[PDB]
Amino acid sequence: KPQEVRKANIIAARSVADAIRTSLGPKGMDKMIKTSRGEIIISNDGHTILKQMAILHPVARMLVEVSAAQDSEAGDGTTSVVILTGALLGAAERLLNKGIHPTIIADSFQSAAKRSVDILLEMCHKVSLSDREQLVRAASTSLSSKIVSQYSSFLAPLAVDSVLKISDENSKNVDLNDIRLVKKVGGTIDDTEMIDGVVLTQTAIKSAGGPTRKEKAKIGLIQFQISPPERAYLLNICKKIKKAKCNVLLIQKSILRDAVNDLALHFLSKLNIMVVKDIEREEIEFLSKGLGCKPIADIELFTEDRLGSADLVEEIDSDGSKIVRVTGIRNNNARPTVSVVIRGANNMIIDETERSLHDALCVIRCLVKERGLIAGGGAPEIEISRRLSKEARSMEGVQAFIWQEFASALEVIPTTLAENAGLNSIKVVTELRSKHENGELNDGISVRRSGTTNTYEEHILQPVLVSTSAITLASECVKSILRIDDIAFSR
Amino acid sequence: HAASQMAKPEDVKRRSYRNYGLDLIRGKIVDEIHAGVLEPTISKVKSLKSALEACVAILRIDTMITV
Repeated sequence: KPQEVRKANIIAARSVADAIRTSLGPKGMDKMIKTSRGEIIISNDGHTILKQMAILHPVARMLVEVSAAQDSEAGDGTTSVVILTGALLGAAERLLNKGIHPTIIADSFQSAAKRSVDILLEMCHKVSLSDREQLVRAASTSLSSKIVSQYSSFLAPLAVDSVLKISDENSKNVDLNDIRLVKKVGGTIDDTEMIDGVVLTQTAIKSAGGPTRKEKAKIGLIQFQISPPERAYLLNICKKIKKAKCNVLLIQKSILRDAVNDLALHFLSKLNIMVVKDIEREEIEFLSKGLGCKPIADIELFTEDRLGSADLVEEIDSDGSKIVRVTGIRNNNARPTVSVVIRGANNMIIDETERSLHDALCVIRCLVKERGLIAGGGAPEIEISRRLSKEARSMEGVQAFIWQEFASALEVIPTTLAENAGLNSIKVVTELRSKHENGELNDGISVRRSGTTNTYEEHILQPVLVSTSAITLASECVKSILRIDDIAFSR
Repeated sequence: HAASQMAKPEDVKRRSYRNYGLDLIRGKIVDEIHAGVLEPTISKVKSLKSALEACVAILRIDTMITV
């Protein structure tokens, strides 16, 4: 019985949505998760909720894929893509109880999304790649929820200008893995160091012998731990690195012992080779990429063509920071590597602060990906509901009735925002619609004002990509869940 | 204590009606300045402020899931 299969798929997914429904907004309710590793966590971060939910229901594991896709697509508001999915499924339950076959339902949601994206493109507040006023404006307002948002004004040009440099004005893609944020203890919140190249988390040789810097430096990556089970063996290993004249050596962090026996470290000193240790796997993917080099796993496979080139290699030790920056790569195959060192007070503060800036970097990427700012506070969801309801009045057939239910589902975002704000749900959405009858972007759910006003005037705007991908990816989930016909085991 | 706010508009009172407190020995209401009971300002400020954070942390928690 496929109706029983679909019933279970809908009920299960609704229960995941009813779990996250309370988390939307700066006033959101917190969820407690008792994990199987024995840690009880409390947080309002939505992806954290679904990541630590440990969903066992095979159908509901698609809802995690929705969250991750929204994060890799826009990287903000990933709470809302689950809530939007939930309402579309709850509305789908009403459609299923009306006797509309899932295929008719899914294709009608497809046509609703096509019109919905166009609606968002209409209300787009125009931006520009040179418009640093609105770029700094919106970015710092996305940092407004952070612990000290007054010091985020100075963190704003860090994110804005660093991305505007890595990204071309006429460009459709920005890589956030090419912008690495590195924390460092000491300094103030407004104090960060943005470097136009790779930054090494370690310094030259630990023991005496560290050259600390190189001119005309060629960077190789030899990752394998060098230690005795010895003199000639341990020495000859690093000798060949001198043979091809490699001046900077990166060594992967080993699970056995320290990078290299002091015999070959002091020999690398005698070879005048700057030795960099304790490099991470992901650091190699970051570091060897921008440098334009190929990493070597072992100590035997050293070659010449994998030599690098660095204009500036020097140790940046500020108040005992001890981090190396390398700039001027000038490699034909490389990309504009950007790396930032985050100064601050406490190690725990700068760790979370770094993550607060990762949120901001996604905001600017969303604006480069697709130009435009959109009203916050769920205002675009009320506006879309009115337009699709207006279009559903002239649309004919069962396709019109499903379009109407889509509009009802669009209220889950402005409703959730109002509920978690503690305002009478019907009072708020009633006022939202009355205001949208006159204005367009002049509306939005305001936490500070406890009412409806212009989030543009409240400095609360969101990238049009966030809303566009939220509706787009949601229609993909609705199709995926409604298309589940049976669940079988494979073995 | 209430009379300290009721008669304040006069700025002239039969008593200040402030700095009265509980006598934990005799079980009477006594003036703490004449009695000698003083507490740090930073202490009562830090207590009341931290008390809100404790209450909010609990009231904010509206869902619990066991894995």
